[PDB]
Amino acid sequence: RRRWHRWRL
Amino acid sequence: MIQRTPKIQVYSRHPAENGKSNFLNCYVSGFHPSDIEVDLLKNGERIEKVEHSDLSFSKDWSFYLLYYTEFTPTEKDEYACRVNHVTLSQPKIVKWDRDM
Amino acid sequence: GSHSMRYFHTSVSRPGRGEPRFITVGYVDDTLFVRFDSDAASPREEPRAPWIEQEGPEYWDRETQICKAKAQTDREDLRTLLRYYNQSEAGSHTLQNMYGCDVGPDGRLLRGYHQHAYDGKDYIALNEDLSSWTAADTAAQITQRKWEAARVAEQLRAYLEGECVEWLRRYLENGKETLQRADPPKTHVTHHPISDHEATLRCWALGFYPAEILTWQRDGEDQTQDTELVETRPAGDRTFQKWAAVVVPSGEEQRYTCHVQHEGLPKPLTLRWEP
Repeated sequence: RRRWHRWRL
Repeated sequence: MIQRTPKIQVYSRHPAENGKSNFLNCYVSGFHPSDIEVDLLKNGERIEKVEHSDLSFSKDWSFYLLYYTEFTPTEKDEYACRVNHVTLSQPKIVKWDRDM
Repeated sequence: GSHSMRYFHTSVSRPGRGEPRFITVGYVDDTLFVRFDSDAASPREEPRAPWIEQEGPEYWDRETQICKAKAQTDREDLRTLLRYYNQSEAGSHTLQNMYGCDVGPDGRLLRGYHQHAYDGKDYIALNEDLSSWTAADTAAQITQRKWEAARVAEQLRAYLEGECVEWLRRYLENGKETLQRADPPKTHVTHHPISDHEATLRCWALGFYPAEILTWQRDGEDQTQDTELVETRPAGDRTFQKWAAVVVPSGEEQRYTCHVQHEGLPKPLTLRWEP
């Protein structure tokens, strides 16, 4: 399963 | 921007036997950017309803796609794939050869 | 043996033609198992292998929301990258991300990954330590500084060492019929006259899984420079194909041997043209 990613470039 | 022209292979899923249903594949790979148009052709005419894989990429970031359709090879029918990409001045036509 | 799980993501901007197109797929080894395309009507992540179909509605709901969120953050990130590279709003650009894990035969983490590319070139990558970053250029260093400040690597490490490996293990068990089966290549040599003076010998490998795999020798010497070797290609039925070819003078066919290595084969194969 995937993870979330809250952090923008 | 650096661009990479597609590699192209056109081939069947199973060894060709005249009169027996099979799948005609056009595999395009190693390209960038991802925008690409692919036709499969029967006697020079576009085959309708051709399916393709979802865009994915290799370790080096270059893209690949598989286009495919059911076909029944015969002695005389000619198949090909036509590929257009920004790296090509002219779309590239690769003929199907049952021995490749 | 060893196994891998990968999530691949591509966003492609299209100024004047709405928001970027976002496509993501997941693989275990060389098997596609999930997909999401933002341009589908009411897009959902969809199964692409039988062994994932048993996951319940909460799985699909979470996956779908993650995918939608990623599409949206990629949109913002594409705008950021125009600033970082001093680019105009007129062109199409590409943002790619891969993440996932490799495990050994016993299921322990071998390596984790989380990396990005912009316009087909490395941008930023999590190092093998799962604790530091490699930025490709001064733009990616801006991201690196932000992600160091936010302790991103530690969060990624926790996922890659934990859930990624755990869920891969689960998938390997649920998919044990296929994911834990190697299909050896079916092999043969064909002969293709060029003229009365020479012919091509083509050594075929068909129907194999996984994709990793072909050499010609003449009198026991590798014919690297004189072999045409096509890229391994998908058959469309899980399996792969490859061939290798050499041009052989008439009467010389028995000097040539084709050698095949595949994890599905107990021992490497040696083959010859058999009229």
